[PDB]
Amino acid sequence: MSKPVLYYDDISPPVRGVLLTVAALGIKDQVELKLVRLFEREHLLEDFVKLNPLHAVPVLKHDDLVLTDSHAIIMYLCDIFGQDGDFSLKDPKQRARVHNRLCFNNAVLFQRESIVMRGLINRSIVLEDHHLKPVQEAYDCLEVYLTNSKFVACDQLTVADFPIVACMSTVGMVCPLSTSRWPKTAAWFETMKQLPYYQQANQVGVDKLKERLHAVM
Amino acid sequence: MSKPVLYYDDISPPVRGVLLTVAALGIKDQVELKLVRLFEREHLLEDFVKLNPLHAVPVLKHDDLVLTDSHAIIMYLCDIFGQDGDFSLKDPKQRARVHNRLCFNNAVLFQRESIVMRGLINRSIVLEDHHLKPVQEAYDCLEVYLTNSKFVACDQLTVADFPIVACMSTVGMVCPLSTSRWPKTAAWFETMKQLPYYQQANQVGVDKLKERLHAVM
Ligand SMILES: O=c1cc(-c2ccc(O)c(O)c2)oc2cc(O)cc(O)c12
Ligand SMILES: O=c1cc(-c2ccc(O)c(O)c2)oc2cc(O)cc(O)c12
Ligand SMILES: N[C@@H](CCC(=O)N[C@@H](CS)C(=O)NCC(=O)O)C(=O)O
Ligand SMILES: N[C@@H](CCC(=O)N[C@@H](CS)C(=O)NCC(=O)O)C(=O)O
Ligand SMILES: [Ca+2]
Ligand SMILES: [Ca+2]
Ligand SMILES: [Ca+2]
Ligand SMILES: [Ca+2]
Ligand SMILES: [Ca+2]
Ligand SMILES: [Ca+2]
Ligand SMILES: [Ca+2]
Ligand SMILES: [Ca+2]
Repeated sequence: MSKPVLYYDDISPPVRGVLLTVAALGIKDQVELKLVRLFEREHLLEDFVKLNPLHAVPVLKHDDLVLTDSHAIIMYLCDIFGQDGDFSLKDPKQRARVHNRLCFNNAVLFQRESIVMRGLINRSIVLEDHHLKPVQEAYDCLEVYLTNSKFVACDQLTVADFPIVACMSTVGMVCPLSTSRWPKTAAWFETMKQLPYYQQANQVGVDKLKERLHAVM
Repeated sequence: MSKPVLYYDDISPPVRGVLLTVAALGIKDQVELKLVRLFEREHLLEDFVKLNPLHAVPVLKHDDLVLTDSHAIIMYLCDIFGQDGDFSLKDPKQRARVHNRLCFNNAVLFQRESIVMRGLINRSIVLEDHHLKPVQEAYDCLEVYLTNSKFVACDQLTVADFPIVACMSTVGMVCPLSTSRWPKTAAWFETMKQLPYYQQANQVGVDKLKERLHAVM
Protein backbone atom coordinates (compact mmCIF):
# COMPACT_ATOMS: atom_id res chain seq x y z
CA MET A 1 0.00 0.00 0.00
CA SER A 2 3.14 2.14 -0.16
CA LYS A 3 3.67 3.85 -3.53
CA PRO A 4 7.19 4.75 -4.70
CA VAL A 5 7.63 8.45 -5.50
CA LEU A 6 9.71 9.35 -8.58
CA TYR A 7 11.36 12.80 -8.46
CA TYR A 8 11.78 13.73 -12.09
CA ASP A 9 12.23 16.13 -15.00
CA ASP A 10 11.58 14.49 -18.36
CA ILE A 11 14.12 16.59 -20.27
CA SER A 12 16.68 14.26 -18.62
CA PRO A 13 17.59 11.01 -20.45
CA PRO A 14 18.12 9.19 -17.10
CA VAL A 15 14.59 10.24 -16.10
CA ARG A 16 13.11 9.12 -19.41
CA GLY A 17 14.77 5.71 -19.02
CA VAL A 18 12.70 5.34 -15.86
CA LEU A 19 9.51 6.72 -17.41
CA LEU A 20 9.84 4.23 -20.28
CA THR A 21 10.38 1.44 -17.72
CA VAL A 22 7.35 2.47 -15.66
CA ALA A 23 5.13 2.42 -18.75
CA ALA A 24 6.60 -0.84 -20.05
CA LEU A 25 6.02 -2.59 -16.70
CA GLY A 26 2.42 -1.30 -16.66
CA ILE A 27 2.88 0.48 -13.33
CA LYS A 28 2.07 4.12 -14.10
CA ASP A 29 -0.72 3.99 -11.51
CA GLN A 30 1.61 2.56 -8.85
CA VAL A 31 4.42 5.16 -9.06
CA GLU A 32 3.67 8.71 -7.97
CA LEU A 33 5.51 11.50 -9.75
CA LYS A 34 6.97 14.62 -8.19
CA LEU A 35 8.26 17.23 -10.60
CA VAL A 36 11.71 18.68 -9.88
CA ARG A 37 12.35 21.19 -12.66
CA LEU A 38 16.04 21.56 -13.59
CA PHE A 39 15.69 24.82 -15.54
CA GLU A 40 14.08 26.48 -12.55
CA ARG A 41 16.74 25.06 -10.20
CA GLU A 42 14.33 23.05 -8.03
CA HIS A 43 17.05 20.39 -7.73
CA LEU A 44 19.10 22.83 -5.64
CA LEU A 45 16.43 23.39 -2.97
CA GLU A 46 17.46 22.36 0.54
CA ASP A 47 14.88 19.54 0.81
CA PHE A 48 15.99 17.96 -2.45
CA VAL A 49 19.72 18.28 -1.67
CA LYS A 50 19.05 16.58 1.67
CA LEU A 51 17.26 13.79 -0.21
CA ASN A 52 20.06 13.49 -2.81
CA PRO A 53 23.44 15.23 -2.26
CA LEU A 54 24.16 14.71 -5.97
CA HIS A 55 21.30 17.21 -6.58
CA ALA A 56 20.23 15.30 -9.67
CA VAL A 57 17.16 13.57 -11.10
CA PRO A 58 15.77 10.94 -11.05
CA VAL A 59 15.35 9.97 -7.40
CA LEU A 60 13.02 7.23 -6.14
CA LYS A 61 11.73 7.21 -2.58
CA HIS A 62 10.00 4.06 -1.37
CA ASP A 63 9.34 4.14 2.36
CA ASP A 64 12.81 4.80 3.80
CA LEU A 65 14.65 3.62 0.67
CA VAL A 66 16.15 6.46 -1.39
CA LEU A 67 17.60 5.53 -4.79
CA THR A 68 19.64 8.22 -6.55
CA ASP A 69 20.50 6.67 -9.90
CA SER A 70 18.10 5.85 -12.72
CA HIS A 71 19.74 2.48 -13.32
CA ALA A 72 19.26 1.41 -9.69
CA ILE A 73 15.68 2.72 -9.82
CA ILE A 74 14.99 0.61 -12.92
CA MET A 75 16.33 -2.65 -11.46
CA TYR A 76 14.46 -2.09 -8.19
CA LEU A 77 11.16 -1.46 -9.99
CA CYS A 78 11.78 -4.67 -11.92
CA ASP A 79 12.34 -6.59 -8.69
CA ILE A 80 9.19 -5.44 -6.91
CA PHE A 81 6.76 -5.05 -9.85
CA GLY A 82 8.06 -7.24 -12.68
CA GLN A 83 9.13 -10.59 -11.21
CA ASP A 84 6.51 -12.69 -13.06
CA GLY A 85 6.33 -10.79 -16.36
CA ASP A 86 8.12 -10.24 -19.68
CA PHE A 87 10.76 -8.00 -18.03
CA SER A 88 11.63 -10.33 -15.14
CA LEU A 89 15.16 -10.37 -13.72
CA LYS A 90 14.69 -13.49 -11.57
CA ASP A 91 17.31 -15.52 -13.44
CA PRO A 92 20.87 -14.64 -12.33
CA LYS A 93 22.50 -14.66 -15.77
CA GLN A 94 19.61 -12.69 -17.28
CA ARG A 95 19.87 -10.15 -14.46
CA ALA A 96 23.62 -9.84 -15.13
CA ARG A 97 23.11 -9.44 -18.91
CA VAL A 98 20.64 -6.62 -18.29
CA HIS A 99 22.75 -5.03 -15.54
CA ASN A 100 25.79 -5.17 -17.84
CA ARG A 101 24.01 -3.02 -20.44
CA LEU A 102 22.66 -0.64 -17.78
CA CYS A 103 26.30 -0.12 -16.75
CA PHE A 104 27.19 0.53 -20.39
CA ASN A 105 24.57 3.26 -20.51
CA ASN A 106 25.47 4.82 -17.17
CA ALA A 107 29.26 4.66 -17.51
CA VAL A 108 29.76 5.02 -21.29
CA LEU A 109 26.87 6.26 -23.44
CA PHE A 110 25.28 8.68 -20.95
CA GLN A 111 28.67 9.97 -19.79
CA ARG A 112 29.76 10.81 -23.33
CA GLU A 113 26.54 12.36 -24.50
CA SER A 114 25.98 14.44 -21.35
CA ILE A 115 29.42 16.02 -21.80
CA VAL A 116 28.33 17.24 -25.23
CA MET A 117 24.78 18.26 -24.28
CA ARG A 118 25.64 19.97 -20.96
CA GLY A 119 28.40 21.88 -22.73
CA LEU A 120 25.94 23.14 -25.36
CA ILE A 121 23.29 24.13 -22.73
CA ASN A 122 25.88 25.93 -20.50
CA ARG A 123 27.54 27.39 -23.69
CA SER A 124 31.03 25.94 -22.89
CA ILE A 125 31.09 24.58 -26.50
CA VAL A 126 29.73 26.20 -29.72
CA LEU A 127 30.70 20.84 -32.76
CA GLU A 128 34.10 19.77 -34.00
CA ASP A 129 34.53 16.11 -34.92
CA HIS A 130 36.62 15.81 -31.74
CA HIS A 131 33.50 16.21 -29.58
CA LEU A 132 31.49 13.44 -31.26
CA LYS A 133 34.20 10.77 -31.60
CA PRO A 134 33.49 9.27 -28.13
CA VAL A 135 29.76 9.12 -28.93
CA GLN A 136 30.48 7.44 -32.26
CA GLU A 137 32.70 4.90 -30.48
CA ALA A 138 29.76 4.15 -28.17
CA TYR A 139 27.57 3.69 -31.26
CA ASP A 140 30.16 1.21 -32.54
CA CYS A 141 29.82 -0.83 -29.35
CA LEU A 142 26.03 -0.68 -29.45
CA GLU A 143 26.16 -1.90 -33.06
CA VAL A 144 28.16 -4.96 -31.93
CA TYR A 145 25.65 -5.70 -29.16
CA LEU A 146 22.74 -5.47 -31.60
CA THR A 147 24.54 -7.71 -34.07
CA ASN A 148 24.78 -10.46 -31.44
CA SER A 149 21.24 -10.09 -30.08
CA LYS A 150 18.03 -8.55 -31.34
CA PHE A 151 17.76 -6.06 -28.44
CA VAL A 152 20.60 -4.59 -26.41
CA ALA A 153 20.92 -7.35 -23.76
CA CYS A 154 19.40 -10.44 -25.41
CA ASP A 155 16.87 -11.39 -28.06
CA GLN A 156 13.95 -9.94 -26.08
CA LEU A 157 13.21 -6.37 -25.12
CA THR A 158 14.45 -5.73 -21.56
CA VAL A 159 14.62 -2.74 -19.26
CA ALA A 160 18.18 -2.13 -20.49
CA ASP A 161 16.83 -0.94 -23.86
CA PHE A 162 15.11 2.04 -22.19
CA PRO A 163 18.01 4.07 -20.71
CA ILE A 164 19.93 3.50 -23.93
CA VAL A 165 17.11 4.67 -26.19
CA ALA A 166 16.55 7.68 -23.92
CA CYS A 167 20.18 8.68 -24.50
CA MET A 168 20.16 7.75 -28.20
CA SER A 169 17.13 9.95 -28.83
CA THR A 170 18.92 12.85 -27.10
CA VAL A 171 22.43 12.78 -28.50
CA GLY A 172 20.95 11.88 -31.89
CA MET A 173 19.97 15.54 -32.25
CA VAL A 174 23.68 16.44 -32.61
CA CYS A 175 25.21 13.06 -33.63
CA PRO A 176 22.61 11.34 -35.81
CA LEU A 177 22.74 7.65 -36.61
CA SER A 178 23.84 6.72 -40.11
CA THR A 179 21.83 3.73 -41.33
CA SER A 180 24.68 2.71 -43.62
CA ARG A 181 27.23 2.91 -40.78
CA TRP A 182 25.16 1.52 -37.87
CA PRO A 183 22.38 -0.47 -39.58
CA LYS A 184 21.48 -2.73 -36.65
CA THR A 185 21.33 0.25 -34.28
CA ALA A 186 19.25 2.34 -36.69
CA ALA A 187 16.74 -0.49 -37.11
CA TRP A 188 16.61 -1.09 -33.35
CA PHE A 189 16.06 2.65 -32.81
CA GLU A 190 13.17 2.73 -35.28
CA THR A 191 11.69 -0.30 -33.54
CA MET A 192 11.82 1.34 -30.13
CA LYS A 193 10.16 4.50 -31.48
CA GLN A 194 7.15 2.29 -32.38
CA LEU A 195 6.52 1.19 -28.80
CA PRO A 196 3.08 2.52 -27.75
CA TYR A 197 4.42 4.37 -24.69
CA TYR A 198 7.43 5.92 -26.47
CA GLN A 199 5.71 9.20 -27.37
CA GLN A 200 4.49 10.06 -23.86
CA ALA A 201 7.40 8.63 -21.88
CA ASN A 202 10.29 9.79 -24.07
CA GLN A 203 9.37 11.97 -27.04
CA VAL A 204 7.71 14.72 -24.98
CA GLY A 205 10.92 15.32 -23.04
CA VAL A 206 13.06 15.02 -26.16
CA ASP A 207 10.95 17.75 -27.79
CA LYS A 208 11.41 20.06 -24.79
CA LEU A 209 15.18 19.60 -24.95
CA LYS A 210 15.22 20.21 -28.71
CA GLU A 211 13.57 23.58 -28.08
CA ARG A 212 16.18 24.50 -25.47
CA LEU A 213 18.94 23.45 -27.89
CA HIS A 214 17.52 25.66 -30.63
CA ALA A 215 17.28 28.58 -28.18
CA VAL A 216 20.97 28.23 -27.25
CA MET A 217 21.99 27.89 -30.91
CA MET B 1 32.15 -27.15 -12.30
CA SER B 2 32.47 -24.09 -14.54
CA LYS B 3 34.86 -21.44 -13.19
CA PRO B 4 34.39 -17.77 -14.13
CA VAL B 5 37.46 -16.21 -15.76
CA LEU B 6 38.37 -12.64 -14.74
CA TYR B 7 40.35 -10.67 -17.36
CA TYR B 8 42.24 -8.12 -15.34
CA ASP B 9 45.05 -5.64 -14.69
CA ASP B 10 45.28 -4.64 -11.04
CA ILE B 11 46.51 -1.10 -11.73
CA SER B 12 42.83 -0.43 -12.62
CA PRO B 13 40.48 0.65 -9.79
CA PRO B 14 37.52 -1.16 -11.45
CA VAL B 15 39.63 -4.34 -11.47
CA ARG B 16 40.64 -3.92 -7.83
CA GLY B 17 36.99 -3.50 -6.85
CA VAL B 18 36.47 -7.00 -8.22
CA LEU B 19 39.63 -8.42 -6.64
CA LEU B 20 38.53 -7.07 -3.25
CA THR B 21 35.09 -8.63 -3.80
CA VAL B 22 36.56 -12.01 -4.78
CA ALA B 23 38.69 -12.09 -1.62
CA ALA B 24 35.87 -10.85 0.61
CA LEU B 25 33.49 -13.54 -0.69
CA GLY B 26 36.18 -16.19 -0.11
CA ILE B 27 36.16 -17.31 -3.74
CA LYS B 28 39.75 -16.79 -4.89
CA ASP B 29 39.97 -20.50 -5.70
CA GLN B 30 36.76 -20.39 -7.75
CA VAL B 31 37.62 -17.49 -10.09
CA GLU B 32 40.42 -17.97 -12.60
CA LEU B 33 42.48 -14.93 -13.51
CA LYS B 34 43.74 -13.98 -16.95
CA LEU B 35 46.14 -11.06 -17.09
CA VAL B 36 45.44 -8.39 -19.72
CA ARG B 37 48.20 -5.81 -19.29
CA LEU B 38 47.14 -2.25 -20.17
CA PHE B 39 50.65 -0.78 -20.41
CA GLU B 40 51.62 -3.39 -22.96
CA ARG B 41 48.37 -2.85 -24.90
CA GLU B 42 47.06 -6.41 -24.50
CA HIS B 43 43.55 -4.94 -24.25
CA LEU B 44 43.79 -3.95 -27.92
CA LEU B 45 44.48 -7.47 -29.23
CA GLU B 46 41.87 -8.81 -31.64
CA ASP B 47 40.69 -11.61 -29.31
CA PHE B 48 40.11 -9.23 -26.42
CA VAL B 49 38.36 -6.60 -28.57
CA LYS B 50 36.06 -9.35 -29.86
CA LEU B 51 35.34 -10.31 -26.24
CA ASN B 52 34.77 -6.67 -25.18
CA PRO B 53 34.40 -3.90 -27.81
CA LEU B 54 35.03 -1.36 -25.04
CA HIS B 55 38.60 -2.81 -24.92
CA ALA B 56 38.70 -2.35 -21.15
CA VAL B 57 39.26 -4.37 -17.99
CA PRO B 58 37.77 -6.06 -16.05
CA VAL B 59 35.82 -8.63 -18.06
CA LEU B 60 34.23 -11.77 -16.61
CA LYS B 61 33.48 -14.79 -18.77
CA HIS B 62 31.30 -17.51 -17.26
CA ASP B 63 30.28 -20.10 -19.83
CA ASP B 64 28.67 -17.97 -22.56
CA LEU B 65 28.04 -14.99 -20.26
CA VAL B 66 30.39 -12.06 -20.87
CA LEU B 67 30.24 -9.18 -18.37
CA THR B 68 32.12 -6.01 -19.32
CA ASP B 69 31.72 -3.76 -16.28
CA SER B 70 33.22 -4.30 -12.84
CA HIS B 71 29.96 -3.34 -11.13
CA ALA B 72 27.97 -5.96 -13.05
CA ILE B 73 30.74 -8.50 -12.35
CA ILE B 74 30.51 -7.76 -8.62
CA MET B 75 26.72 -8.17 -8.38
CA TYR B 76 26.82 -11.38 -10.43
CA LEU B 77 29.52 -12.91 -8.21
CA CYS B 78 27.37 -11.99 -5.22
CA ASP B 79 24.37 -13.73 -6.76
CA ILE B 80 26.09 -17.02 -7.56
CA PHE B 81 28.62 -17.26 -4.69
CA GLY B 82 27.30 -15.09 -1.84
CA GLN B 83 23.57 -15.74 -1.47
CA ASP B 84 23.77 -17.25 2.04
CA GLY B 85 26.61 -15.16 3.50
CA ASP B 86 27.47 -11.76 4.99
CA PHE B 87 27.43 -10.10 1.55
CA SER B 88 24.08 -11.48 0.38
CA LEU B 89 21.89 -9.44 -1.98
CA LYS B 90 18.79 -11.65 -1.66
CA ASP B 91 16.65 -8.92 -0.12
CA PRO B 92 15.29 -6.49 -2.76
CA LYS B 93 15.81 -3.27 -0.79
CA GLN B 94 19.29 -4.35 0.31
CA ARG B 95 20.17 -5.18 -3.30
CA ALA B 96 18.93 -1.74 -4.37
CA ARG B 97 20.89 0.04 -1.59
CA VAL B 98 24.07 -1.71 -2.71
CA HIS B 99 23.35 -1.21 -6.42
CA ASN B 100 22.69 2.48 -5.76
CA ARG B 101 26.21 2.94 -4.36
CA LEU B 102 27.76 0.86 -7.16
CA CYS B 103 26.11 3.31 -9.57
CA PHE B 104 27.58 6.20 -7.56
CA ASN B 105 31.03 4.71 -8.01
CA ASN B 106 30.63 3.90 -11.70
CA ALA B 107 28.88 7.11 -12.77
CA VAL B 108 30.34 9.69 -10.34
CA LEU B 109 33.48 8.81 -8.37
CA PHE B 110 35.23 6.65 -10.97
CA GLN B 111 34.27 8.99 -13.81
CA ARG B 112 35.76 12.01 -12.06
CA GLU B 113 38.93 10.39 -10.85
CA SER B 114 39.70 8.61 -14.14
CA ILE B 115 39.54 11.95 -15.97
CA VAL B 116 42.30 13.24 -13.70
CA MET B 117 44.41 10.06 -13.65
CA ARG B 118 44.16 9.25 -17.38
CA GLY B 119 45.07 12.85 -18.15
CA LEU B 120 48.21 12.60 -15.99
CA ILE B 121 49.24 9.21 -17.51
CA ASN B 122 48.67 10.42 -21.13
CA ARG B 123 50.27 13.83 -20.19
CA SER B 124 47.19 15.90 -21.28
CA ILE B 125 47.40 17.67 -17.86
CA VAL B 126 50.54 18.71 -15.87
CA LEU B 127 46.90 20.07 -10.98
CA GLU B 128 44.93 23.28 -10.73
CA ASP B 129 42.13 23.39 -8.17
CA HIS B 130 39.74 23.24 -11.14
CA HIS B 131 40.70 19.61 -11.81
CA LEU B 132 40.02 18.36 -8.27
CA LYS B 133 36.75 20.18 -7.54
CA PRO B 134 34.58 17.37 -9.02
CA VAL B 135 36.48 14.78 -6.96
CA GLN B 136 36.03 16.87 -3.81
CA GLU B 137 32.30 17.14 -4.55
CA ALA B 138 32.20 13.34 -4.76
CA TYR B 139 33.99 13.20 -1.39
CA ASP B 140 31.27 15.49 -0.01
CA CYS B 141 28.60 13.02 -1.13
CA LEU B 142 30.51 10.06 0.27
CA GLU B 143 30.81 11.93 3.59
CA VAL B 144 27.00 12.27 3.71
CA TYR B 145 26.54 8.56 3.00
CA LEU B 146 28.98 7.62 5.77
CA THR B 147 27.26 9.98 8.18
CA ASN B 148 23.96 8.16 7.67
CA SER B 149 25.39 4.62 7.76
CA LYS B 150 28.58 3.05 9.04
CA PHE B 151 29.63 1.74 5.59
CA VAL B 152 28.74 3.19 2.21
CA ALA B 153 25.39 1.41 1.66
CA CYS B 154 24.22 0.48 5.17
CA ASP B 155 25.61 -0.28 8.61
CA GLN B 156 27.39 -3.44 7.42
CA LEU B 157 30.25 -3.84 4.99
CA THR B 158 28.87 -4.69 1.53
CA VAL B 159 30.34 -5.22 -1.90
CA ALA B 160 29.64 -1.54 -2.65
CA ASP B 161 32.48 -0.52 -0.31
CA PHE B 162 35.05 -2.22 -2.57
CA PRO B 163 34.79 -0.29 -5.88
CA ILE B 164 34.64 2.93 -3.89
CA VAL B 165 37.73 2.16 -1.81
CA ALA B 166 39.57 1.06 -4.96
CA CYS B 167 38.91 4.52 -6.44
CA MET B 168 39.55 6.37 -3.17
CA SER B 169 42.95 4.74 -2.79
CA THR B 170 43.82 5.81 -6.36
CA VAL B 171 42.66 9.40 -6.59
CA GLY B 172 43.88 9.91 -3.01
CA MET B 173 47.41 10.07 -4.42
CA VAL B 174 46.55 13.44 -6.04
CA CYS B 175 43.51 14.54 -3.97
CA PRO B 176 44.13 13.32 -0.42
CA LEU B 177 41.40 13.11 2.18
CA SER B 178 41.44 15.74 4.89
CA THR B 179 40.42 14.20 8.21
CA SER B 180 39.13 17.56 9.42
CA ARG B 181 37.06 18.07 6.25
CA TRP B 182 35.81 14.49 5.63
CA PRO B 183 36.13 12.80 9.04
CA LYS B 184 33.64 9.99 8.45
CA THR B 185 35.22 9.16 5.09
CA ALA B 186 38.77 9.26 6.49
CA ALA B 187 37.81 6.88 9.31
CA TRP B 188 35.99 4.57 6.90
CA PHE B 189 39.05 4.59 4.62
CA GLU B 190 41.37 3.66 7.49
CA THR B 191 38.97 0.87 8.43
CA MET B 192 38.96 -0.58 4.94
CA LYS B 193 42.78 -0.53 4.80
CA GLN B 194 42.72 -2.90 7.81
CA LEU B 195 40.80 -5.63 6.00
CA PRO B 196 43.07 -8.71 5.77
CA TYR B 197 42.80 -8.95 1.96
CA TYR B 198 43.32 -5.22 1.30
CA GLN B 199 47.08 -5.43 0.79
CA GLN B 200 47.04 -8.19 -1.85
CA ALA B 201 43.80 -7.24 -3.60
CA ASN B 202 44.21 -3.45 -3.70
CA GLN B 203 47.50 -2.10 -2.36
CA VAL B 204 49.72 -4.02 -4.81
CA GLY B 205 47.99 -2.39 -7.78
CA VAL B 206 47.93 1.02 -6.09
CA ASP B 207 51.70 0.78 -5.61
CA LYS B 208 52.23 -0.05 -9.30
CA LEU B 209 50.18 2.98 -10.32
CA LYS B 210 52.05 5.23 -7.88
CA GLU B 211 55.29 4.24 -9.62
CA ARG B 212 53.86 5.08 -13.03
CA LEU B 213 52.63 8.43 -11.68
CA HIS B 214 56.09 9.27 -10.34
CA ALA B 215 57.64 8.31 -13.70
CA VAL B 216 55.31 10.70 -15.57
CA MET B 217 55.92 13.48 -13.04
O1 LIG C 1 23.09 19.17 -15.13
C1 LIG C 1 22.25 19.36 -15.95
C2 LIG C 1 22.07 18.42 -17.02
C3 LIG C 1 21.02 18.66 -18.04
C4 LIG C 1 20.86 17.67 -19.18
C5 LIG C 1 19.77 17.76 -20.03
C6 LIG C 1 19.65 16.86 -21.08
C7 LIG C 1 20.64 15.91 -21.26
O2 LIG C 1 20.55 14.99 -22.31
C8 LIG C 1 21.72 15.83 -20.41
O3 LIG C 1 22.70 14.85 -20.62
C9 LIG C 1 21.84 16.73 -19.37
O4 LIG C 1 20.19 19.82 -17.98
C10 LIG C 1 20.38 20.81 -16.87
C11 LIG C 1 19.56 21.93 -16.82
C12 LIG C 1 19.72 22.86 -15.79
O5 LIG C 1 18.90 23.99 -15.75
C13 LIG C 1 20.70 22.65 -14.81
C14 LIG C 1 21.52 21.52 -14.85
O6 LIG C 1 22.50 21.34 -13.87
C15 LIG C 1 21.37 20.59 -15.88
O1 LIG D 1 42.52 3.79 -20.32
C1 LIG D 1 43.37 3.61 -19.51
C2 LIG D 1 43.09 3.88 -18.11
C3 LIG D 1 44.15 3.64 -17.10
C4 LIG D 1 43.86 3.94 -15.65
C5 LIG D 1 44.75 3.56 -14.66
C6 LIG D 1 44.47 3.86 -13.34
C7 LIG D 1 43.31 4.56 -13.04
O2 LIG D 1 43.00 4.89 -11.72
C8 LIG D 1 42.43 4.95 -14.03
O3 LIG D 1 41.27 5.65 -13.69
C9 LIG D 1 42.71 4.65 -15.35
O4 LIG D 1 45.45 3.19 -17.49
C10 LIG D 1 45.74 2.92 -18.93
C11 LIG D 1 47.01 2.46 -19.29
C12 LIG D 1 47.29 2.21 -20.63
O5 LIG D 1 48.57 1.76 -20.99
C13 LIG D 1 46.31 2.41 -21.61
C14 LIG D 1 45.04 2.86 -21.25
O6 LIG D 1 44.07 3.06 -22.24
C15 LIG D 1 44.75 3.12 -19.91
N1 LIG E 1 23.82 8.42 -13.33
C1 LIG E 1 22.67 9.30 -12.94
C2 LIG E 1 22.76 10.63 -13.68
C3 LIG E 1 21.72 11.65 -13.22
C4 LIG E 1 21.98 13.03 -13.79
O1 LIG E 1 23.12 13.41 -14.07
N2 LIG E 1 20.92 13.81 -13.97
C5 LIG E 1 21.03 15.17 -14.46
C6 LIG E 1 20.08 15.43 -15.61
S1 LIG E 1 20.43 14.38 -17.04
C7 LIG E 1 20.79 16.22 -13.39
O2 LIG E 1 19.77 16.14 -12.70
N3 LIG E 1 21.72 17.17 -13.27
C8 LIG E 1 21.59 18.27 -12.33
C9 LIG E 1 22.93 18.63 -11.69
O3 LIG E 1 23.90 17.91 -11.97
O4 LIG E 1 22.95 19.63 -10.93
C10 LIG E 1 21.37 8.57 -13.29
O5 LIG E 1 21.39 7.81 -14.26
O6 LIG E 1 20.38 8.79 -12.56
N1 LIG F 1 32.86 1.17 -15.94
C1 LIG F 1 33.96 0.21 -16.29
C2 LIG F 1 35.27 0.97 -16.52
C3 LIG F 1 36.39 0.08 -17.04
C4 LIG F 1 37.59 0.90 -17.49
O1 LIG F 1 37.48 2.04 -17.91
N2 LIG F 1 38.78 0.30 -17.39
C5 LIG F 1 40.01 0.94 -17.83
C6 LIG F 1 41.08 0.87 -16.76
S1 LIG F 1 40.61 1.73 -15.24
C7 LIG F 1 40.57 0.36 -19.12
O2 LIG F 1 40.72 -0.86 -19.20
N3 LIG F 1 40.85 1.24 -20.08
C8 LIG F 1 41.45 0.84 -21.34
C9 LIG F 1 40.89 1.64 -22.52
O3 LIG F 1 39.95 2.43 -22.27
O4 LIG F 1 41.39 1.44 -23.65
C10 LIG F 1 34.10 -0.80 -15.15
O5 LIG F 1 33.84 -0.39 -14.01
O6 LIG F 1 34.47 -1.95 -15.44
CA1 LIG G 1 -1.65 10.50 -9.26
CA1 LIG H 1 7.81 28.12 -13.20
CA1 LIG I 1 10.72 20.29 4.05
CA1 LIG J 1 13.82 21.90 4.65
CA1 LIG K 1 44.80 -21.17 -10.65
CA1 LIG L 1 56.07 -7.74 -21.06
CA1 LIG M 1 42.01 -16.61 -30.59
CA1 LIG N 1 41.65 -14.12 -33.09
